[PDB]
Amino acid sequence: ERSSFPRFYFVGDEDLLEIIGNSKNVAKLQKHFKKMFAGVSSIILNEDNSVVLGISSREGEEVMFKTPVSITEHPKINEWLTLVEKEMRVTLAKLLAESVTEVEIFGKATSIDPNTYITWIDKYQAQLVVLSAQIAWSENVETALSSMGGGGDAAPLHSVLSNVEVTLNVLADSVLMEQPPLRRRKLEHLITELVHQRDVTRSLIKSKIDNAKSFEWLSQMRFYFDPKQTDVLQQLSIQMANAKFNYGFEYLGVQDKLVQTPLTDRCYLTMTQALEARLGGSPFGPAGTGKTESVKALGHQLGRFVLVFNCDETFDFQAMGRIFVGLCQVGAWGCFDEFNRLEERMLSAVSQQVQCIQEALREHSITCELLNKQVKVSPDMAIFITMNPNLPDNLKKLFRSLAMTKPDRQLIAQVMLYSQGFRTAEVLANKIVPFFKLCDEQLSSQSHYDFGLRALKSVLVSAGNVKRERIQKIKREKEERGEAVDEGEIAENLPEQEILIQSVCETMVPKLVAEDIPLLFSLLSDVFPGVQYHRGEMTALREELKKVCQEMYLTYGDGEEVGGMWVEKVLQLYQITQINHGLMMVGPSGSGKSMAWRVLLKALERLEGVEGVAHIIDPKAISKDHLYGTLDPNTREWTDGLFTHVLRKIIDSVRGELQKRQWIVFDGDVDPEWVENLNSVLDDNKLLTLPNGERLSLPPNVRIMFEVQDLKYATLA
Amino acid sequence: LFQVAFNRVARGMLHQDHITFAMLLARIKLKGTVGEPTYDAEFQHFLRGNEIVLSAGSTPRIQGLTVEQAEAVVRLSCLPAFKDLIAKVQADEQFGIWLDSSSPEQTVPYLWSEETPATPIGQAIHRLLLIQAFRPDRLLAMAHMFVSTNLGESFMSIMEQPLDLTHIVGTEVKPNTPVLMCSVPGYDASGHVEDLAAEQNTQITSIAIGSAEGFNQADKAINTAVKSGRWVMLKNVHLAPGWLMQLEKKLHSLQPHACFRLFLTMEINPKVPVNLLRAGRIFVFEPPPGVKANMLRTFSSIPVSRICKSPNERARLYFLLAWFHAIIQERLRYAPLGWSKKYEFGESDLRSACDTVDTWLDDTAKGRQNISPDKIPWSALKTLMAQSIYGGRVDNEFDQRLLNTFLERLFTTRSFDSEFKLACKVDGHKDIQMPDGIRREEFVQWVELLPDTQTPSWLGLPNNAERVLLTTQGVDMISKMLKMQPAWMRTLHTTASNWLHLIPQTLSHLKRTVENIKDPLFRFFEREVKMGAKLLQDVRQDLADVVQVCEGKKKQTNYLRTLINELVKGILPRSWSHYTVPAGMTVIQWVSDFSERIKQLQNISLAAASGGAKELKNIHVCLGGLFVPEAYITATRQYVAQANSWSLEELCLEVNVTTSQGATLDACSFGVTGLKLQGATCNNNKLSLSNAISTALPLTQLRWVKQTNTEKKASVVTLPVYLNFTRADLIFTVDFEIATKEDPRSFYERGVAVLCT
Amino acid sequence: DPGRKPLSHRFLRHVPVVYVDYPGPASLTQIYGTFNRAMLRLIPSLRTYAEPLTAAMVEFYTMSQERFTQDTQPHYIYSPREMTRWVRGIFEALRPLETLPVEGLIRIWAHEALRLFQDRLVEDEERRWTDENIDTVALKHFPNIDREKAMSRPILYSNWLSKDYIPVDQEELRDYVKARLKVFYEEELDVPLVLFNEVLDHVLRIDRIFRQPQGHLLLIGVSGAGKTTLSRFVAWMNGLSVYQIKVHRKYTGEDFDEDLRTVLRRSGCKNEKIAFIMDESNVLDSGFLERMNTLLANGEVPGLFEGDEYATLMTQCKEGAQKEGLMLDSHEELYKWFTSQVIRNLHVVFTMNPALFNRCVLNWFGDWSTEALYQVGKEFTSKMDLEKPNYIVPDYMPVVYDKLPQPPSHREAIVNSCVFVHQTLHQANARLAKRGGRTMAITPRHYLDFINHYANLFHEKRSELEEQQ
Ligand SMILES: Nc1ncnc2c1ncn2[C@@H]1O[C@H](COP(=O)(O)OP(=O)(O)OP(=O)(O)O)[C@@H](O)[C@H]1O
Ligand SMILES: Nc1ncnc2c1ncn2[C@@H]1O[C@H](COP(=O)(O)OP(=O)(O)O)[C@@H](O)[C@H]1O
Ligand SMILES: Nc1ncnc2c1ncn2[C@@H]1O[C@H](COP(=O)(O)OP(=O)(O)O)[C@@H](O)[C@H]1O
Repeated sequence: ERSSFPRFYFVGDEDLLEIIGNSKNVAKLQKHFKKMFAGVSSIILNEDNSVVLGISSREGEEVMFKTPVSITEHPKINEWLTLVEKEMRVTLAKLLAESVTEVEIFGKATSIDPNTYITWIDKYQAQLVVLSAQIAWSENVETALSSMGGGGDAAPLHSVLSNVEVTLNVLADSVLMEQPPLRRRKLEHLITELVHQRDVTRSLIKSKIDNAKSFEWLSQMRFYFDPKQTDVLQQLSIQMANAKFNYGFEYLGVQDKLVQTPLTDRCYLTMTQALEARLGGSPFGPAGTGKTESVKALGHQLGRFVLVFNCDETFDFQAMGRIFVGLCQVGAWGCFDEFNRLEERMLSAVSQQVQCIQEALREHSITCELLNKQVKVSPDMAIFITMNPNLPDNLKKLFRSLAMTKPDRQLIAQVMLYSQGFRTAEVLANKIVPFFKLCDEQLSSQSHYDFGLRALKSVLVSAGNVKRERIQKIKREKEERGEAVDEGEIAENLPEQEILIQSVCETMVPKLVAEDIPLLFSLLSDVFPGVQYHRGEMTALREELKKVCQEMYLTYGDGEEVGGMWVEKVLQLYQITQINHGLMMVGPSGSGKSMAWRVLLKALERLEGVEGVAHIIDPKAISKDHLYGTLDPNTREWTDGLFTHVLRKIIDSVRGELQKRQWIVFDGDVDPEWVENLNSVLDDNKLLTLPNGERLSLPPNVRIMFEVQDLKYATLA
Repeated sequence: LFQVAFNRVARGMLHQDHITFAMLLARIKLKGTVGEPTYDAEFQHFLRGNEIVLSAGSTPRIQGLTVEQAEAVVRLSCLPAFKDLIAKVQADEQFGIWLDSSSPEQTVPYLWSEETPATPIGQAIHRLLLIQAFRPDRLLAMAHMFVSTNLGESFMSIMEQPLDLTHIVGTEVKPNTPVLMCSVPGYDASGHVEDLAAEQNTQITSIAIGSAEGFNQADKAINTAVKSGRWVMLKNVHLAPGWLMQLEKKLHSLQPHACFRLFLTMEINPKVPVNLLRAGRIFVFEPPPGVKANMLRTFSSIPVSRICKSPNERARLYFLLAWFHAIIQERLRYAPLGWSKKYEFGESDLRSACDTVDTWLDDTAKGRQNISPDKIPWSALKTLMAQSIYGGRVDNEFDQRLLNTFLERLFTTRSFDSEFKLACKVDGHKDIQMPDGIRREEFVQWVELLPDTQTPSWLGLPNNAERVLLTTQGVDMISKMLKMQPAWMRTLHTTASNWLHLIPQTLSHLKRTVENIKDPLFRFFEREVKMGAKLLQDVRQDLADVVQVCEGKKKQTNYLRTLINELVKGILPRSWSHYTVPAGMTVIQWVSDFSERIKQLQNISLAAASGGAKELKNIHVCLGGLFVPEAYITATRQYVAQANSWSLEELCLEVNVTTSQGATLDACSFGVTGLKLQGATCNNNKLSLSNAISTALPLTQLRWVKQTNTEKKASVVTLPVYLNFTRADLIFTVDFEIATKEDPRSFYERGVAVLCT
Repeated sequence: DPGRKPLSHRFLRHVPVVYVDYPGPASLTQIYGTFNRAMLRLIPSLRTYAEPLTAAMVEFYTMSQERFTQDTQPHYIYSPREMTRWVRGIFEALRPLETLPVEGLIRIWAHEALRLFQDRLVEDEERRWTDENIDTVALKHFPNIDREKAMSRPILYSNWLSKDYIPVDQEELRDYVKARLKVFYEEELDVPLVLFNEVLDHVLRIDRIFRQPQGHLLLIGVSGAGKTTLSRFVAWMNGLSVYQIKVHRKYTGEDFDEDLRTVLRRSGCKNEKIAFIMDESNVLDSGFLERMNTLLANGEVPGLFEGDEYATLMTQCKEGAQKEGLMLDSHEELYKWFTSQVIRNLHVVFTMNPALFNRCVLNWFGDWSTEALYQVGKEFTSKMDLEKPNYIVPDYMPVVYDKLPQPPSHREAIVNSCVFVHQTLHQANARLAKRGGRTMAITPRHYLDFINHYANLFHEKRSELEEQQ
């Protein structure tokens, strides 16, 4: 059973036995589909649950099959799983062909109708719209170069650059106005992709390239689609420099895309040559510079699915070996995280394993012995190992290297800011990145501080959302007073330095200690001179706070007055609850936390009219198994844990608690043992997973809230 | 006894340690003979000169003598035999010519004054002291000459000869003993023993060590060969230290056949168990340090069939690749100058480069006998060898710039002209010439007929690079021999007392004020003062604990135990080192450096107390003195931005190197002292290449000006600024305008840089 | 203190903490003056001396606390628990007896002062200072006493000879202990024991601790000094069953816990008293140390008995209660009865070289002193004829043995030489330690081996030569 459909080599042997037991249950396989695929979260089925209609993602975006596979005709689990994979590949290829036709109709046009562009974008998935954009742009530039090849010929490359420019203006207009978040992500991926295409086209026009075989064009990745090819898998060929690969045609759901940094394209070139030379790459460098992320993005662009083995105490050996042999069978990629953190004997064992597999790969340039099994290594198999300065001696001669010492932060902060519809994106990026360089150094160091590149990306996202909310509010005001509404007119007269300052305030000022606040203000004065941001007080909420403090005997004050700082902290708590579904009120014991959140809950209930119900749970007092729930060794029955119990109670909405506001205050210390299962909620997924397989979605009213005294053992994740 | 001891020991050491061991045997035989005196004073000073502390007033600044030369002169003059050294140096006129002589150790002048004639070994050691004081670059050669004087000139005459491994395997090694061949990375010693087994007509089994099946084959072959008497050979056994310990145990209780021999081809890594190193005869193989030998090795490695393919231009491309690879690899040996850190430019890079050239030239010349030089995909090769290969390991930006300079100078269509210069002014006006041949045989002949007189200019470094390398090797000699030679409690008390005396007592904190908190320079300087105060108090309390333990009034706690042990062995204490420090700096120079840092911080604290931030702006700090100097440059940036209400990103740094006396304190200008230029001389803010090892910049002025948004002139160059000589940390980059007729590519190749200290 | 982790600041925020320290000297004065008056109510003729007895006891306790600080040695802690143990000892002595003059009382008081405040001392001048302080304070508070009788130096208290716990002469005690040794040799293992005064004092100390309930004593001293042998001696002489855990490299925690369960069930169910002798060699893990800490504190460890072991333990407890005459059904009452049985019947003794300290009794065996070594020398070099008529007394004698006769005979001089050779071995090892070189601890097992080698060599060579003679 294991050899056929090797995709469940990823899932555990006990989980394999679970799948064999639940073979006559398709509704219990969703966890396994989560495990073995990239972004697939569940297969869409009809009410009969006898034919699989399509697949979905964690984000809810779903793919419909051209020819659905009837499980009744193929009762064997492996047969219809293989049919599902083959049909998902075929459907992805056909949808890609359709979308590429649509865009090449859209391309080579003087102007783009926003309605048609938005319609096409909604028609296909994020990965497919980005890939069709890339195929169309590559074919256009190749055709322009072929026309230019006459020698000193006039340039239609100017025309291609103009087409990309007008499409970019279309996207910068569209992202500005309110959109569904999924289409927002599609637009962001498309705009960053097109910014990269514009910059490479500008490089081409500056270098005055004339020949389609000139190496300057050869270096940049080229996408060739061949619709005439009978095999749908090979129709797309992605080629960079000498190397050429086929598209994996595996579903990615929706993924965070990269800005395609000069360092990122350098890494793309080095890795692509390495796999062309039939050996993996080891992009070492300090942690947090996008090494793992760059490998993931490269695998995603190829259409292949990456396994990020995080190498820490949680790292295993038997599970790693089985998922490794599965990697070898299927052909998916595998990117180890920090390797120097492994145990020395652990390190030697995995090093010998990957050395054997790599020798098999160079032999294929064909089976190798894994767990006493000969495994036909797929030629598409790739292994990457990031490091934090080295590579074991048995691997130095098998793997290339690269120093991702410093990703270009200015380019990232400019591309992402432009992706949020910001005008003057370059100025704002060149201001914000040195500011975050200042923050990581001049500020007093703390454990909870994080001025990494990811924090910068999050601040940019928050600023984009703030700008959207401001334009929505101004549109409402203009509708009330007058009727002259024009999105571009509002945007032009909309300051953006103030927006960035407000975003950085709302995200970073709360994390500051009582001394770093003047330092942050001085840094804002230095980098963004003359521009200041004053948070608009919530006067109704301030009055509710005063009344609640009177009712609770607590003290109240405004700013300088006694209790002013506590009041400000309560207001920041409210803002974070507005903009985040997960919170942590860090502070030394007896600082403000319990009283602050209680007072805010009561004032909110007395203001908005929504009842406030809190489930104060101490995580350490109860055992971890009892916190989330116990597993029956025989019947697998779910004795839902305390947190699982309260979440299920709120979900069932027996007494209208969905209308009520629910705060799950996790008073107590925090460690990376229980919070590992709760990390699946604090992300944008906002869903809880359980070891039986049933998954519960967090209702919007539920606010997960951690009242902790200190973060010496809180994971930065 | 002495000869066989050296010729059996040095056969298993690094080539640099041969002279160390020979000089140790020289000391032994000097003590063994009775006629010669003890020479305790001479050897003690020859090993402990640099520990004697001097003063600025102690240096008379004698004409024709550098500063360090003056220090060495006076330090030798402290000895009674060299008391009149200064008088003879100033009186002599022939001294100036001998000082810069090519080989001054051969004709060492008679300067030391004595009442009675000395033995030849005594004159040899006096001249050793003279060479160490004056021309330490020649100290390796002078130690060679001293050993030749003492144990005979032909004492070493064996190590130059190829290792006669036939006579060493036939006898003088027991069949139970394993033969150990520990070769440095980038080399394999398997060839020599394959030729041996061939010439002895001995059937040898060659097993590699890669996995468990390798272990099984190795054990089976050992079990067969122990009785059959044949030879067995294992490759890269450093991969399995535990299995190697097991093999040690297996062989220990195992009688072999007379003809049985066990060879373990190995790599030199500390992962090898100590027990085998003790239980087997070791042999060290190092590749010959030569550009010509490197090219020969490269061409021998590459099969002749591959290099002679359909495009006749392939041979020239392969020769250029081999030359570039040799240039990089032999630049590696000059680590501070040729690079900033030792990269692994091993054979894998060259093999991948060969494959890259092969596939690209197959692409461009689709089965054509000849292909035009302009059609050569020069940009493809340059880009790949600049980014993918030879560039992946390159992390520093400036090392990448240097690699780009080499690739653009070599890889071009211009190489295929008969007048192409692979190097320029290697000696005088002479320069190397690209061979005019088109076949591999011609290039191999040309490299074989190389002048065999490689200087640093051959591979692009200044000719003083060899002198610096020899000085480093001599200092390594001194350190190793010092390592090779209760009372330790009393001496630790004495040295701890000395350090407590020399280190400054206490450092005052800065007074916080709201206007002072606003200023960024005040914030940075108060952070620096706090760090200095905390570390100073830590070290003072640690030394107080140490000295009280020396008088017995306190007992050695575990932390105090580790601290005392580390002080005993001279290793820098971990709790004492919180700021970035050169890797090999020993505790005494660390204490001197820390004393200087606290003196500087005391000066800045006094200046701040006297005035405020406005006076704190005009303090000429030295970037080395500050614990974090890039913090200082960023503080200057923030200060000027705050004073003139500009953005930080729209500011750029301009450098105005002027005299300290002739300096202008502009509101945008900050004084920085102690900067030194490696490989160049700056006059009126103009770069000029020179052979001086280090030019002291009298006072560097850092001025912040708004971004002019104008493209930089081709005459300006970006100079990396490192804190220390190892060049592992980058502070910032300056931009200097080079003088006329100068090539920025040469500046990149000669590794010109600014050092904080 | 070790093993005590400060609680979370969140918890400290709630609970007020009040510091309960060692009572002040006046507080102790009253606290134990009440006890002393209640005790001396036994003998009315001595009731007027109760208050000055408390004053002297408090003064001595404060001197010992102020002089023997914990910094010098980890076990130099004196709590009011020691004073309570002092009063309890004086009471246990005075109970079976009906009358005593003041001198007998002060002899008992000084005996308990020696057994509590001096038995734990490592260095000898500390013991001399303790004896001097005891004599001085007995003089100050109790002036009208015959100091010769009250604090006569051989303060040896035993009950093996008399019916009661009256003082015992060291010579008569030596005769009795010799007879009991003869029985020990005849029945148990046979090795020679020479009875220096140190063995007399130490056997008395071990027996005193054994006889009391919850008896736990800390046998700290250099290896080979006789700690485990004296322990087995007192165990057999007192009826107690000696038990040491057979420990080797395989001996993990589970085997230790199984042995723990065996000894616990034997001393809590069968009402069989067991002397548990334990050594640092038997402690392969600090887990053993914490388990014994719990056993010594609570009298029983809950972590030993669970599940099937719990059921078997309760079955045994029910059977033992039925045999004894107590009828208990539930598991809790039987558990409490078994805990009482263990705490009354089990005695653990720990051999070495702030909870256990001040919750146990630490006796500093140390090494054999000059007197002991010299008695060793004579007793085992008694057989061979080390008697030379030609011997001439030297004008100067190194006099390594203080009590050597003024004319040294030949045998006395040679045994003095042997004691000197041991002393010089100690001095050489100390010098090697001072210079920092590796040293090796010189034990009396070395002395015994030296004497045995001497006997073998002397016998063999004298035999061959005399055979020629
Ligand atoms: N606005 C206020 N005015 C007056 N007293 C206040 C105010 N807010 C809190 N307090 C008091 O300060 C203390 C803080 O109580 P609370 O339980 O909220 O602390 P905490 O910071 O959550 O503590 P911990 O981290 O230990 O759980 C209480 O004594 C509370 O009465
Ligand atoms: N090419 C890129 N484009 C945009 N953001 C990036 C890029 N590379 C890294 N980042 C950001 O920097 C962070 C680095 O994360 P990670 O992949 O863990 O770095 P590393 O691989 O060095 O550990 C990411 O969270 C991401 O937000
Ligand atoms: N008073 C004594 N007379 C003779 N031998 C003794 C005496 N005390 C101890 N020994 C010897 O010491 C040896 C073992 O001592 P031991 O009790 O094991 O020391 P420890 O208990 O300190 O480890 C025994 O063989 C015994 O003969």
